[PDB]
This record gives sequence, C-alpha cells and structure tokens, in this order.
Amino acid sequence: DEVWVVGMGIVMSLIVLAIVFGNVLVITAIAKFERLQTVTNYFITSLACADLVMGLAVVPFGAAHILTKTWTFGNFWCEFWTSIDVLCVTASIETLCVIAVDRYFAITSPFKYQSLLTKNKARVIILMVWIVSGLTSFLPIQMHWYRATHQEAINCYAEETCCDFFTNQAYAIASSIVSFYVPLVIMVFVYSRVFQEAKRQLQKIDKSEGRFHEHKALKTLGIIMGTFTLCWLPFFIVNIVHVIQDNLIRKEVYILLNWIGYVNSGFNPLIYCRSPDFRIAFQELLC
Amino acid sequence: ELDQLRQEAEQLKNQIRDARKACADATLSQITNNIDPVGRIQMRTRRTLRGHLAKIYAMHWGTDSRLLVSASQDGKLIIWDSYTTNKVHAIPLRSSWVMTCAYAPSGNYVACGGLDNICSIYNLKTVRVSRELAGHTGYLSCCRFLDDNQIVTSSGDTTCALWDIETGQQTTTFTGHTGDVMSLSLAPDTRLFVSGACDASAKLWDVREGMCRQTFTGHESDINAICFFPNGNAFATGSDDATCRLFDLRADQELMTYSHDNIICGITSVSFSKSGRLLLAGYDDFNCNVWDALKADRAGVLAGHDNRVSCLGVTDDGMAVATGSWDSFLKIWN
Amino acid sequence: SIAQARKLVEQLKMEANIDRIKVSKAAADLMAYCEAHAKEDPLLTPVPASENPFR
Amino acid sequence: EDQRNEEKAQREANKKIEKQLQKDKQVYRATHRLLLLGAGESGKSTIVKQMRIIFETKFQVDKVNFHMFDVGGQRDERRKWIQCFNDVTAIIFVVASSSYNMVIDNQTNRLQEALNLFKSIWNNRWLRTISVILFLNKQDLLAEKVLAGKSKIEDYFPEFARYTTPEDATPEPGEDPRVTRAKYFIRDEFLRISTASGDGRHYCYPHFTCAVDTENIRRVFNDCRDIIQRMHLRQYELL
Ligand SMILES: Nc1nc2c(ncn2[C@@H]2O[C@H](COP(=O)(O)OP(=O)(O)OP(=O)(O)O)[C@@H](O)[C@H]2O)c(=O)[nH]1
Ligand SMILES: CN[C@@H]1CCc2c(ccc(O)c2O)[C@H]1O
Repeated sequence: DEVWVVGMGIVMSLIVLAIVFGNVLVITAIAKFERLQTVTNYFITSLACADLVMGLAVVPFGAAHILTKTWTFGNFWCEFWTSIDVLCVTASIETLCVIAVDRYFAITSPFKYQSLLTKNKARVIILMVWIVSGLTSFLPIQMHWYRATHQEAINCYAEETCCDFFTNQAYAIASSIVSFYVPLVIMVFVYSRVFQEAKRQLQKIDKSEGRFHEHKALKTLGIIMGTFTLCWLPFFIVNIVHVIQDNLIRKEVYILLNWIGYVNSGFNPLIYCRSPDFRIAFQELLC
Repeated sequence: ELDQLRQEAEQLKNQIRDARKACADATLSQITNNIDPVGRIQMRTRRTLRGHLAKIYAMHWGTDSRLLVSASQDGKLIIWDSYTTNKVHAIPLRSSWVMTCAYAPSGNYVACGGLDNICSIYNLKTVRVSRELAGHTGYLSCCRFLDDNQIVTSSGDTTCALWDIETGQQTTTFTGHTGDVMSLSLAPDTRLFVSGACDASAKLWDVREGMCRQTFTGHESDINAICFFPNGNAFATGSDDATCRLFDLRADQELMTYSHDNIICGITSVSFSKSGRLLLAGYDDFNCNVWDALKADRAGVLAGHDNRVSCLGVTDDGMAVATGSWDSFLKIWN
Repeated sequence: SIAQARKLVEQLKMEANIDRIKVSKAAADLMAYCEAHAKEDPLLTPVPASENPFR
Repeated sequence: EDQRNEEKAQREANKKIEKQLQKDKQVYRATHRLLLLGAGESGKSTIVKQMRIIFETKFQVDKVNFHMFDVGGQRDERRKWIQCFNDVTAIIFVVASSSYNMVIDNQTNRLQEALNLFKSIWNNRWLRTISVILFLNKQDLLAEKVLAGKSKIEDYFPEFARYTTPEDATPEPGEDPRVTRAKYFIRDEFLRISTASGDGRHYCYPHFTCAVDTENIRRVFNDCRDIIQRMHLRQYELL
C-alpha cells in the first residue's frame, strides 16, 4: 500500500513539471522575440496559456484528492475546481479547431488569405472562443443546474468531505457535444480537404518534372489527428455511456480515462512548435 | 608604337610599385603595439523606430544631431525625430525603387534617387518636389549635398557628376573607373572626395579641377562602402571579401587590414567615430562589429537586427550610432 | 584605340610624380590626432546618465 | 505652457501620418509584384502588348491586382541591381526559341547566351526562393526553320543525336514529329538546369507562346496561384 503512494506521487510531480515547463518556454519564446509575433502564433499563444492554467490548477489538486482519498477543503472550492477543470478542458480544443480552420483558409484560399485574417479579427475570435467556453463551465456549476437527483449524489452533496462528479443526462450530453463532438467533424473535413490539396499538387509536380527526379503529408496529418483522438476519445464516450444507463462503468475506469485525457497537455508544444524558427528561439535563450 | 605604348605603361607601374615599397618604413602594428587596448565595449538599444512597410537601404543623420531621414521600397521618405520617436514628414515617391538619400547641411532640402536615372530634391520648408536632375545613363548609388546650390552624385555608368540645382545642368564630370561606382565621401572642407568602384579600386578626385589625383588598388573584389577619417588624411573601405583596409593620402598605400578568420560574408557599410578610434562596419551576418582603428582588435558586437544591415551613421556630435536593416526597423545604439 | 592607351599612359605619369612621405610620420600623425580628442567622443567613454539625452 | 503647446502640435501630426499608412498598408499588401526579364530580340514588348488589349504596368485579373516591371535602362552583362528584387512573387523569362542559329562582335549561338543567363539567374545567392515562369516565344519561326530548312540543329548542338522524344509528350494535333522533338529538346535543355540545383524551394513553369495568342494572362494567374499554394503547403511541412 505504501509503495503505491510513493510511486503514484513521483508520476504526478513529473507530469506537472513537464506540463508547466513547456508551456512557460513557449509563452516566453513567443513574447520575447518580435519575429514570432504573427497572426497564426496568437492561437498557439492562447492554447499554451489555457494549457498552462489547466496543468497548474487542476492536476495537483486532483492528485492530492486521489492520494489522500479525502477532500479536506470546503464545498465551494470543490465547485470552483470542477468549474475550472471543465472550462480549461473545453477551451483547450476549440483553439485546435480554430487552428485547423486557419490552415484550411491559408491553403485553399491563397489569394484572399491576407485580407481575410487580420490582427484585429484574431483577438475577436479568441475572445469569442473563451467566452463560449466559460459560458458552459461556470454558469451551470456555480448555479446548480448540473446537480443530480438520486440518493447517492445527494448524500455526497450534503457531506463536506467528498468531492465527486455526479451529473444529469442533459448536462452530460450537452457539455460533451459542445466540447468534443462538434469540433471533431470540422477538423476531419478540413484535414481531408488539405490532404486532397497536397495530393493534387504533388501529382502536378510529378507530371511536370518527374522524369528528371505522399509519405510526408500522412506522417503529419496522422500524428496531429492521432495524438488528439487517442488522448480525448474514450473519455468522451464513457461520459455518455455511464449516464445513459447506470451500473456499466466503474469509477476507477472513469478516473483513469479522465487522467489519460490530461496527459495531452505535454504534447502540444511538441506538435505545434516544431518549426526551425522556434528551435532557433529556444537555442537563443536558456541554452 | 602601340607595342611601345604598352611598354611605357609597363615601367610606370613598376616605378610606382617600387616607390611605394621603398616608402614602407615600418608597419602600423609595430608603432601601435605599445598603447593599451580600449577593452570590451557594450552598447544597448535606446530607441526603436517602426512604420516602414519594406526593407531599408539608406539614411543620413541631420546636422542638428536630432532629425534623420530614411528610404524604403514602399516609395516613401520619412523624417523621424530621435528624441521623441515621433514622425514629422512623409513624402510619397514617383518611383518605388530607391537606393540613396541625403540631408542638406542647412536643413532645408532632401534628395533621393534610385533605379530611375533621376536625382530628385524636395523642399521641406515652403513638401513638394523642387527640381529633377537628369543626364545619367544608369542607376544612382549615392548623393551628398556639397552645398545648398550644388550637389555631387555617383551613378552606375562608371561616372560621377557635380550638378547645379538652380540651372539643372552638369558642371563637371569625372571619368576613369571601369566598374560600377557604389559610394563616395566628402572632405570636411568640401574640397576633395573619394569614390569606390566595382573594379576593386578607390580614387581621390579634385572638385574644382575635375581631375584624378591618386589611385589605390588594394582590394580584390567589389567595394560597397567607403568612409573618411576625421583628420582629413585617411579613409577606409569595405569590400565583399570581409576585409576592411585603411589607406592614407600622403603615403599612397594601405596601412592596416581588418579581418577575422570566422567571417566569410560581405560588408555593406563603414563608419568612424568622432575621435576616429573606433571603426564600425556592418556585415551580412545580421549584426555589426566594432573594431579598433590602430590595433585591428575586436571590441564589441552590435546584434539585435533580424536581417542584414544596409545602413550606418554616427551623429555629428558623436552621441549615438543608428543602424538600418532589411527588417524595416531603425535602431539607435548608445 | 591607340588614343585610349594614350590617355591612360599620359595619366599614369601624373600619378607617379607625386611626392611621398615615410609611413612612420603618417602613423604618428594619426596617433596624435586620436590622442588629442580621446575624451571628446562619448562612444569610447560611457557618459553619465545626467547628460545623456537618449535615456 | 509651451511644452504642452509643442507636444499638442507634434503629437497630432504623427496620428495623421499613422492613419495614412494604415490606408496604404492594405493596398500595399493586396498587390502582387512581378519582374519581366528577357534577352535581346526575344519578343518581350510584343508579349506585354497583347496582354494590354523603368516601366511599370497595372493589370487586374479576377479582382486581383498585379504589378509587372520591365527594366531596360541599364544594359550590362554584370547585374548588381538584382539584389532589390528578392521579394517579388515570380520572375517572367522570355527567350526566343527559333534563334538557335543566329550569332550575336562574334559570340555563341543566341540560345547559348540565354542559357548562361538563365543559369546565372537561377543560382544567384539572393534569389534562392524565387520561382521562374519561362516563355519560349517565336513558336512559328521555329516550325518554319524545322520544316524544309537547310540549317540543322545537329550542326550547332551535338547532343541532339542521342536524344529521343519523351514517352509522356502530348503534341498539339497536326504537328510533325520533328518539330515536337526539337521543341522538347529545347524545353528539357532548360529543365535540366532548373532541376539540377532546385533544392525543392523553387520550381520552373515552361510554356510555349507564339505571336497569335491571347491566353498568357490566364497562364500567369494560374502559375502565381500555384506558386503561392506550393509555398504555403511547404511552410507547414505538408509537401
Ligand atoms: N513570328 C513572330 N515574330 C515575333 C514574335 N515576337 C516578336 N517577333 C519579331 O520581333 C519583332 C518584335 O521586336 P523584337 O525584336 O522581338 O524586340 P522586343 O519585342 O522589343 O523585345 P526586346 O528586344 O527583348 O526588347 C516583331 O516585329 C517580329 O519580327 C512572335 O511571337 N512571333
Ligand atoms: C472531473 N473531470 C471533468 C468531468 C466532466 C467533464 C470533463 C471535461 C469536459 C466536459 O464537458 C465534462 O462534462 C472532465 O474533465
């Protein structure tokens, strides 16, 4: 029993450090140098900020709750922590969707991309994304609309030492639809169109000058799609499965999949910040 | 005959080379060995100017050490204000391709030129064009206001001219170069000036007489920049082989070369200081290096630009140095 | 042609007849000029913050 | 007092200068710049002419602004002003295809000089990321010379003996195999130089053009669109 506590703790601290360090480095590199301040990098900045907030707020407290197995703070802090977790999780995906849409516009509309996206519109888009993310996290949790109705939920809710997640079907469906399923089909369609563009361009080049001279697209699209899908897919299925009918999903599996979802934090800098200019920036400072 | 003409040329060059070799008593490094080095020099950015839509090729500090002008390929001349970092004027240009600009000593006129073989001047305090000078058969490289009525220009047709603004007609023309002329610098008394061509040579001219006086052929590649020592008996040049050489008018041969083994880039601008002890030169490595005039020892690096440096200037009072780069930004170092 | 060689040949003379001086005197003059105005230029010696207009 | 008055004077003028620039920044960023460059007697003025129905030109295609330059004032073998043209979208190259036997004062075949000029332009240090649109002008004189012509290309270019027509060639209907072979030999003579040191950062778009033609303006638009699309695809590591 003692061994499990020692092992679980080492993993949580390493995860927190890895989450914090990469996001802090990305933010510092973007802010310090004036060559990296473009329209595209603003979305990456917002994503990094949201991921840093999530990894600095909800991971240590969740680790304490699972290790100690007793919430020693008030119910108000439990509700606030749940609200922050939901807000960060639902705001760390719409930014990826916006980035995908931006790449779609850049690739498929090269002549009108400059006029379409300006520094004045990116701020509005980011503000709208953050507002719509926070509108579904604090509003239905600070207000008690997500509060359940069965006996176990009421029993835990009356107590001041247990902080678990109990929700009704309507919220469990609406939040999942807002967070995950809606921003998925858009990304799939966008990346399919981008792959078609790349394939046709490669075919044109090969037809034009093949006699003298698609692995690259797939390694990139496969990485980008697979990381996110494998990180966030099973949890957003069990979320609806365990509500549509009771006594199907154990709490341990739910918590394990939820914590698997958190690990996505440490991969965003490794995926969206691999440009050579970013490498030069990382070499300029702290090297 | 024609063969004799070659023969006559053959010895005169031998005589000149022998005389220059005999005049070499001792090297510069020997005499300047004893004096202590100035040590490391560190400069930090004080002001940053933004507002240009494209890369910058030219600038010129004002005589009041407060105002300056810059040119870019947007087709616009902007007269900044160093103290309060706010713009004063913005002059649209007929042609978007410009390579040089100048600021009148009296502070009333501004000139600019480019690919179009026309030198255009403007009236700041009346901003409309006042005169257009034509007659060259190539692009302009540099132009310096000799006075408020006459200007001297150098073009890409291996010639230089001394204009007259009031009449718009050339007064004297200078010939003798083979390659393109890229830069020039005037003496403090505006009696003599030099020019650096693309045939690896620099010549000293006489303004009033209009005849060449001396010739120097120390370099081995194109010459892009030229400066002039404040004493009035020396000048320095920068070339594409990453070498700076300090010539002398009285001796008529080079005295010392500035080079390092880790740089293989070119040189775009060369400037001195008020006392002439520091020689600042801009390179293609996106940074500027500071040398020591009498020792050829590096004493600092001016980094902070995101692209190559194409301009350099030091104020009349020597209070600050300003650099222009292709990143469309101007910086004031102190 | 024959004439162009003639101009270069005539000019090469004018340059050859100029009087010259030893390198030592030229170097000494530059040393004296640099030593005379050593304190003048702010670039060599950093100025106090009171008299600096760019701070 | 005066300091407040001077600042209210100076600050107001900056704001005005800033506003004018924002109006100019949009129109500056909207337009696309091109450079026209060719050898002597190539056909450059004529190609620019039917398009119409230092020298600068405005022409708009499908609500897109284009801007083309043709430099003729400076005529010299050494080109150093080329450093200013490293931010253009593309370079248009016009070469006379039918002048394979003229001699320029004695000098190599005119094509050989054009080939050397193209090789020098391609391998320039400052033009490492600039594409080239190639036009092979004078398409009818070449056919006239090939068909029932006393002069033979093998006399000037020895490599033609061991050169066969490509299997992927799609000649226009009605043309003899001989003109197709000559045309494709001329085209790959440039394609080899284009491909040798391309490094995957800029390509070439060869084309065939005669006097009676009116589709060049669409070809330039399509080539520019392809260039921008390829640049954007390569930037995100997708090509
Ligand atoms: N058959 C034919 N002749 C052409 C064509 N283009 C140009 N030419 C010939 O060339 C003439 C046009 O002038 P060019 O000598 O080509 O010169 P340019 O067009 O001014 O071009 P540059 O010499 O490069 O300045 C015409 O009168 C024709 O004799 C073409 O497409 N077909
Ligand atoms: C306890 N962790 C929470 C619980 C439910 C939930 C999450 C994320 C997004 C949602 O839309 C949710 O409804 C999880 O991060």
